[PDB]
Amino acid sequence: VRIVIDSGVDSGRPIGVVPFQWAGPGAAPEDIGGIVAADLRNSGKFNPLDRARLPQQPGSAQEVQPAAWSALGIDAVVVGQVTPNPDGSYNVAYQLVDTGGAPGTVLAQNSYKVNKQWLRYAGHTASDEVFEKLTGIKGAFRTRIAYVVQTNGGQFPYELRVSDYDGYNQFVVHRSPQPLMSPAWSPDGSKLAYVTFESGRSALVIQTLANGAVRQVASFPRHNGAPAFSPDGSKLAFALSKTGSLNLYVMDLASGQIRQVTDGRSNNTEPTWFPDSQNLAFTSDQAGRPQVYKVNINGGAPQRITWEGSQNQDADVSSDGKFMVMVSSNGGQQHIAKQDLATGGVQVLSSTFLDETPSLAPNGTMVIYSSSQGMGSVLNLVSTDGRFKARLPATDGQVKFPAWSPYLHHHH
Amino acid sequence: QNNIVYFDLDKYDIRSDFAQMLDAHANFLRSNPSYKVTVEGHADERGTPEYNISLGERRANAVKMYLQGKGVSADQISIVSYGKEKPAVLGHDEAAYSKNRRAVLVYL
Repeated sequence: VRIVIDSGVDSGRPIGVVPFQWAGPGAAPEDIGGIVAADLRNSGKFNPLDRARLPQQPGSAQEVQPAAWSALGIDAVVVGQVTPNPDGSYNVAYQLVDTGGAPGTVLAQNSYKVNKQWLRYAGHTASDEVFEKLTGIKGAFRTRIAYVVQTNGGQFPYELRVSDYDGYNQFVVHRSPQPLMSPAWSPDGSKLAYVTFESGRSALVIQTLANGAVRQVASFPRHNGAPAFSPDGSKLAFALSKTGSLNLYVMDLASGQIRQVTDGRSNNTEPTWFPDSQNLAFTSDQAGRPQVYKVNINGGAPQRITWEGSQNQDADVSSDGKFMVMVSSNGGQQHIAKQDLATGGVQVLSSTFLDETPSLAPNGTMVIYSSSQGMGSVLNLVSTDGRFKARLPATDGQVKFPAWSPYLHHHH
Repeated sequence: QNNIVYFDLDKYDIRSDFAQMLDAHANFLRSNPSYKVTVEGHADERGTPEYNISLGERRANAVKMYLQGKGVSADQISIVSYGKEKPAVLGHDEAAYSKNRRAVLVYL
């Protein structure tokens, strides 16, 4: 997949991102300035100046002419250098230069030594530092996404894949003849839990990405699914329907001990953790149509928390616990909505068709989700203020079940 | 067509028109105690994947309870809900949705 932006950039903060200086003949091994500009645009917060229009192309902070940029309403410029090392690695350095009220002052700078295969990563690190310095929000440019691609035909039509957040460096985690569901990231970013029907029924598993190792979590009769790792690394929440309806369970990852959290005759599924690793939001149909409820895993009756439209489900709680996104339905349409968890206020974010499975970026500023376009599923992005909208189109196959990775604690 | 029960939106009850159909399966299962039926339950696309598993389950469980009421042993019936993961037909109108809200009896 790759990001295609549909709306929201024009209003963004103007910024200058200059092509990086290259200490060699011909083209640089990677366009680091291009990566930084794309990342900042993808955040929905910045409007990098077009290359046709750069007033100068300085290769260092000292070469910046602040007046050329203030004349364009640009208060910051990113410059940088890529240089080769004798061991075959590269240095990627950037400087962020104030071109507003402190003209010529360097606000931030760094240099990274990386192998050729990690040059995009170096670009994303620069983007993360620039983004955080200017906005005060931690950058998510070094994150990855997981998603399921379903092709037409073949012995293994279902693939769970992982890529960088912008689509690059895609790889296949697992191929299957039968549906795959609901990938979930461990907080250390090393594992995905997911559901597979390849055995003839559902099984919930955890796969280690680096080596493909698979741990079986649950394959009780009926459904085993809807995983979510606790932020503290200790637990996996999930839903089982062996009792006759979906209910919530938690596994202590160290011991493998499973404890039942809900025992309703209603269906209770789609758990998502609060930052404390003790409370879950989840979908229950206890009240009739699905709504989102919250419960502490240690005790107490679930409490209904949603009243928007006619029905609400499939929530994702933000990393700070201040809000959630969810799928809100009525009458006959379903969209991604954001609910403030202190006030109960709601804002509908999307207007696409059959919106589902929203997942927040770890800085809480962006939502990846899936919708229907023509006859098949696709991936969408919407900012949490609703202003920025983009897609992640694929060349082949339907794309669904996206999940945004945590922050960090042929490849290029 | 002699092995599929169809359902209305958010409904999971066995309609009279499928009684005869299911009676034939019950007869077979009673007469052949070694055979097991798998009831595969499905939902239409409206909703979300993990929740919609429950709509398929309610449909598949209704078939199971009907068969058990006709003397079939509980150990000759399994249910597997695919929620909205395995549509019979593609489309975004009731023509498609009605075709997709189903429980399918298969001898695997």
